[PDB]
Amino acid sequence: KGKPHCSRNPVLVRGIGRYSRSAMYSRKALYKRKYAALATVTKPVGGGTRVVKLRKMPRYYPTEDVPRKLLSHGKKPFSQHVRKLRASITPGTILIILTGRHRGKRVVFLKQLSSGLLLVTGPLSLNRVPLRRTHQKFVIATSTKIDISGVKIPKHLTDAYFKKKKKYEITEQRKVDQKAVDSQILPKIKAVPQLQGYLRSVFALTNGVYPHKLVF
Amino acid sequence: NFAELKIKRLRKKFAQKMLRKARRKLIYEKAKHYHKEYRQMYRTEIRMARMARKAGNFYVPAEPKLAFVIRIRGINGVSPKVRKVLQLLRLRQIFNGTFVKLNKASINMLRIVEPYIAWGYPNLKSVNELIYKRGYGKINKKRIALTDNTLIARSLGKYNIICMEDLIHEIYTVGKHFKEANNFLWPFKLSSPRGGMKKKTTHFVEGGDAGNREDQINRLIRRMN
Amino acid sequence: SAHLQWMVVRNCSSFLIKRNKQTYSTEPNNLKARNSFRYNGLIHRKTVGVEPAADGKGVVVVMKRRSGQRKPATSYVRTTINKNARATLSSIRHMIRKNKYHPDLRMAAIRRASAILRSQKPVM
Amino acid sequence: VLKKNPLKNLRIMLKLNPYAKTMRRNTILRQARNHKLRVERAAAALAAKSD
Amino acid sequence: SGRLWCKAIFAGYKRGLRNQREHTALLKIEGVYARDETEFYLGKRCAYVYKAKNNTVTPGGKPNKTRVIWGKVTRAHGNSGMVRAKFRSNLPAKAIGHRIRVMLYPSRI
Amino acid sequence: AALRPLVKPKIVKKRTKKFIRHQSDRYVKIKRNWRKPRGIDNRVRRRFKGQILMPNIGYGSNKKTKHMLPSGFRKFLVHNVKELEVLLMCNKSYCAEIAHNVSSKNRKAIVERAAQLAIRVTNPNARL
Amino acid sequence: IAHPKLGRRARARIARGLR
Amino acid sequence: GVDIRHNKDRKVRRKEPKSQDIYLRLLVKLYRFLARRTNSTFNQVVLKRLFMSRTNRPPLSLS
RNA sequence: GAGAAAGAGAGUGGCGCGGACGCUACGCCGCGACGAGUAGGAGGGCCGCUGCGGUGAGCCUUGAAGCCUAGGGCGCGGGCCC
RNA sequence: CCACGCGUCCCCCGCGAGCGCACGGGGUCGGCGGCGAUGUCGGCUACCCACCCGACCCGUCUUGAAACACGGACCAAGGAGU
Ligand SMILES: [Mg+2]
Ligand SMILES: [Mg+2]
Ligand SMILES: [Mg+2]
Ligand SMILES: [Mg+2]
Ligand SMILES: [Mg+2]
Ligand SMILES: [Mg+2]
Ligand SMILES: [Mg+2]
Ligand SMILES: [Mg+2]
Ligand SMILES: [Mg+2]
Ligand SMILES: [Mg+2]
Ligand SMILES: [Mg+2]
Ligand SMILES: [Mg+2]
Ligand SMILES: [Mg+2]
Ligand SMILES: [Mg+2]
Ligand SMILES: [Mg+2]
Ligand SMILES: [Mg+2]
Ligand SMILES: [Mg+2]
Ligand SMILES: [Mg+2]
Repeated sequence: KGKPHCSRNPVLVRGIGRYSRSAMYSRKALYKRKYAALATVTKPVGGGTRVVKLRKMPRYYPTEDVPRKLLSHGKKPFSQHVRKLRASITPGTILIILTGRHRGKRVVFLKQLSSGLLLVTGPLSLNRVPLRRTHQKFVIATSTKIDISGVKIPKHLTDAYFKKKKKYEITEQRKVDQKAVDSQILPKIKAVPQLQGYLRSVFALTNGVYPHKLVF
Repeated sequence: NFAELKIKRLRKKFAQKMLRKARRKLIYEKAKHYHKEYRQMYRTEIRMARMARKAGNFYVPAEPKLAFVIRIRGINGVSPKVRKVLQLLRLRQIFNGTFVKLNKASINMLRIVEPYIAWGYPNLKSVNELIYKRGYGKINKKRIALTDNTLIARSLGKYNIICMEDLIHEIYTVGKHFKEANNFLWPFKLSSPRGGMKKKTTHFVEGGDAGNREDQINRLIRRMN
Repeated sequence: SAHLQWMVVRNCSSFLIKRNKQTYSTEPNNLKARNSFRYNGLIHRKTVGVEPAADGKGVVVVMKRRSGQRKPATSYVRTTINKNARATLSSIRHMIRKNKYHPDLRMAAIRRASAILRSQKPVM
Repeated sequence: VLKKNPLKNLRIMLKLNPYAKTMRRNTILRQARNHKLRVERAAAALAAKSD
Repeated sequence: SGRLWCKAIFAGYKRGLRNQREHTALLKIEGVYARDETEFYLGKRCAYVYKAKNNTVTPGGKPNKTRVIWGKVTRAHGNSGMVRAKFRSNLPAKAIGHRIRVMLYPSRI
Repeated sequence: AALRPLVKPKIVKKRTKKFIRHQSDRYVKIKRNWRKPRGIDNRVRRRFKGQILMPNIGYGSNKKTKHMLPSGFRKFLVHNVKELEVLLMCNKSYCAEIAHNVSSKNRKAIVERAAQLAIRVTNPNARL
Repeated sequence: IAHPKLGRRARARIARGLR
Repeated sequence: GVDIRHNKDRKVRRKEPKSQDIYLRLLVKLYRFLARRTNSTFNQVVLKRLFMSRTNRPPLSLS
């Protein structure tokens, strides 16, 4: 038993190693690494001692049964897909939430969670929006950034923290986490002029305005 | 006792596995040899045109021996001579295609048909796009798509081409067994041309699409598959 | 023989019933109750059958014996099984398997026995 | 079996032609190397224009 | 607290001169008038909002008379920025020249 | 909660409208049962544009979802209580229909026998 | 090597040499 | 479309005996298996001759 | 199923009792290519009407045949079951 | 670089083990969100109506029929290769 090394091929593009088969033979050094060459428990009973059988026969049979599937390969479950951002969403970016009950409001993106969903707080002192998950696609991302690299979001908040339970009352750790994150977000956006009025004011379309022509 | 039979069948399985591995190294280095051959065939004629120009002479190139023939006009109202020559060229449906090697019999056969076909001198990339993209094999007179090399090897192993690479090599450098290789490939079925034809019912010289595009079939295969 | 009888009873029987683009046979020893060569139960030398008991508890499993083929009174043997649901299936499974008694339909017999047992337990 | 397009799909192109892998390795290495060579010559040309 | 959908007019079906294929709406999105400019709206889902006589549900709310027929802007059409769309049920032809909203939210910005 | 079948595919039908016979809308003597017309001018038989469609084979349903009720089962017309031991084993695919001729005091026995056999019945509270 | 009945000893030798 | 002419599109030959005899259909049920599962063409030609009509299999005489 | 005429051939010396579906062989299943049609020809109808021999321990005054139907459905369709 | 070791005669200069990722013999989620008992949910079809596109009335003789060609008011039963 040895500790596993990482891959000696750097990935050149996906699916192609940068080193060929012979060069990788040389780097792995196979020239000096060649080689050549349950169901029953017995339980005592106070009689005799009985051979008890785990995983017994079935008591019942459904009168006809579906067959097995042909088995295919690339169909992974959701908890282990790869997760992508757009290029325009980096942490610190102001987003425009387009679809929820918080529709049209400018907010401050924080983090890409483990289950694909963006973490959002346009801090609820400003526009009454808490720590909320929001999907990547349902969001216009404008080009306005803050210097969020020096903040510490709490580690103990993920999709399992924001996932719905089952009226809904606001638990105390929600407002404690809310205060502890916006208390270091919001003084960093008070240093930017007229930004708190921006995060208060909502995005909407007027006459004579067209999203293809308007750059943000 | 079975402790001999399982060892023997494992030896047999391992033996045919080593056999398959040696065949894969075979067709690998055949593809490498072919790439070397096509560098040689592409640079040789450039080098010889250069030596002719630096001598002050000219260099008439090799008159091309391989054409790709696309059916351009439809079923209805075919003169029966032209219908028979199309049935021998295996262009039945509209926008099919077939490779054809050139000689004196074949050029007259194409020229009887020539208001109904567009036929040109295909590039090596055109032969690749046609074989990998649409190339299906006539096996047991059925149309089985050429997914893997065994479908080629079982039908043309007697003519000593095994994989898709020496299939393409025979067809491009028109080999000895070009007749049976081209008869193995099903008539190619191409889509309608993206962008569009300029005019169907006239020749390519007079600003149309039928006839003899010479090299300009390599701008029409690219948008018909 | 058996295929000779099947090519006769195959279409013109009285147990056969044909409607709604389906087909069946109401014959007394038909596991899965359908018109087929294998599952038919009058044309074979050896044949299991699964019937519910006369009283409302258990399964009578019917065996066709080997000796008296043309003697229909002493041709079948009933065995009444009034047990827990697992060991009823275990008895039918051992009965068909370890006798090597027509093993084509051990699974059909235990399907039919399971269906009869769930019909015989009380209804919610 | 359905036909997946070997030009788009890579490992069927390798299944039909394993040398296509070393052709697509050498051409990516060649394009990356020639790319850094042209960037370096453009940087040397702007250094010569600054000189 | 304002509009979050672009204004578009259902001009017609995807149609020949003597044949109309009712499985594809033609949307004229106002403001955009070229294929250079239409490629913001590809994939943006669109909706025909209308009222009807007896009440129906409204998700995230209480039942009222309004109804929708959802859709999706598939691909461009012509050179005047006209665009196609496919709705999950085909539009009634009382909708010819009436305001289909085209939303923003399947966004790729 | 009723008896669900084994597998419930999406029954896709190619055409839900019926085929009325050409000029069944017009007269009353011509009832709407389709008869392929043999006229020499008949603009249905020669398939004009915008006429009545014709019942070709391509409108045939999928063989896996043919004769399939929307509940997922297939019908089987049943006359007496003895013909449900027929459907005893095909329990998850084939359902029973009780025939129109069966009296009330027999339809009751058929319904309770099918409730014991766990065979789903299309019309279980027919006459009462 | 790669054709079967005359390449048996060569594939055997590369099998004895792979170890 | 396709310009293949569908005149001789369908082979005419038999795939089952026209007779409703049951012994002859048992012999067919046997020789179907034997010609499908052996590699000797005696079985193929003998099932092809079990299929035939009695004016195509004429009486061979002992002379 | 696998590029290569042909044997997962047989001989002689040097605990736990377990394993889905199938096969109306006129059945079930897999591949490809294909579908125009008047006169006409052929095949299949678990399409339909009336009667006769068999058969369903068929149905029926606890309501058959017929007729009506903005009810539920099936079949490409003839038609049929509720 | 789809190059691997040892042994020997001559020529020219046949079973290694394990794990794992997967552009790999046709889609899965080991991902989610809403509304629901007297006014709402589903029912393609079938009843009525609206709109867009299409849309001449059948049979028949014909080289050709929507024909300014003949038969046909409407309905029920009968009605023609035996
Ligand atoms: Mg023409
Ligand atoms: Mg285009
Ligand atoms: Mg409103
Ligand atoms: Mg005519
Ligand atoms: Mg007329
Ligand atoms: Mg066609
Ligand atoms: Mg024809
Ligand atoms: Mg013929
Ligand atoms: Mg036809
Ligand atoms: Mg019109
Ligand atoms: Mg007349
Ligand atoms: Mg006359
Ligand atoms: Mg006249
Ligand atoms: Mg005529
Ligand atoms: Mg006139
Ligand atoms: Mg007259
Ligand atoms: Mg008159
Ligand atoms: Mg009458």
